[PDB]
Amino acid sequence: TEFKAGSAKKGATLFKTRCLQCHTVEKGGPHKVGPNLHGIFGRHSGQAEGYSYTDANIKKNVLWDENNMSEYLTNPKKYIPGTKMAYGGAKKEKDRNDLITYLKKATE
Amino acid sequence: TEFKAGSAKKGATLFKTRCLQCHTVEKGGPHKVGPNLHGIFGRHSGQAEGYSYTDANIKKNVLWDENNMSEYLTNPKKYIPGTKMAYGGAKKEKDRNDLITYLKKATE
Ligand code: HEC
Ligand code: HEC
Repeated sequence: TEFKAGSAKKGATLFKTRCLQCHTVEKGGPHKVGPNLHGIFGRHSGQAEGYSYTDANIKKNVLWDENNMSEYLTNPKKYIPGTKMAYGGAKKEKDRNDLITYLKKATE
Repeated sequence: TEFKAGSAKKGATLFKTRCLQCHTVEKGGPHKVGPNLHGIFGRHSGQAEGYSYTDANIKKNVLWDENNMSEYLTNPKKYIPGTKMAYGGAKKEKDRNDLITYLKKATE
């Protein structure tokens, strides 16, 4: 792609420290500040049911792939301006790889 | 995305007339001139097992999404130069939509 696989273990601790505060990755896990992410890849932005998204996320109609996900994670707000996800971004490529490796695997 | 849904019925006849000659979309369908495509989306180019791909397809490490698929279908050779898929391309956006709608659905 324009993405390479990292440590899913490493990625798993990146999440707790960075995503957990607003997210769940488990099938049957609840939405929180952020929506649960089970089954995110191959699915389009704004479709989890029971979640209240911004007009922003919906309209982007992002199709979430490992690659798409990397750019978003760099600067969500730049990528989807008007998004209410308050995360600054994963400046570091190695960080993101790890993370998407993590997601890739547990959102399944 | 940068892709919109079309007629899966229409798409199904585009395939027979344009893809069929070298492909199968069914789980348990055989590779032919081209590889069977069951489960193509979310999977990377060159991974069907038992298929002999060019050095080209492999190296691109394309992650196949509805979107990726559109660009490829326009001009495979431009997109993955050195690819041995002998198809000229689907110049027409509406044609491709239909097709990916079709694939989207039956490669599942
Ligand atoms: C709260 C402080 C958050 C943190 C930390 C992270 N995210 Fe988030 N995320 C949050 C919100 C409020 C939303 C909804 C956006 C909207 O505008 O409605 C999101 C959304 C996402 C998405 C898109 C959801 C979809 O389209 O289904 C993804 C892929 C996502 N969040 C992932 C994610 C990761 C991996 C995080 C840690 C790096 C992360 N977010 C942090 C809120 C919060
Ligand atoms: C024979 C004349 C073909 C026709 C008509 C179409 N395709 Fe094809 N396809 C063909 C070959 C020989 C290959 C392998 C490429 C290589 O370099 O090894 C392919 C490959 C594809 C792929 C990529 C396969 C993968 O990475 O798993 C896709 C997505 C694909 N073909 C789709 C496709 C469609 C939808 C077609 C009709 C428009 C089509 N191809 C025509 C051979 C032939």
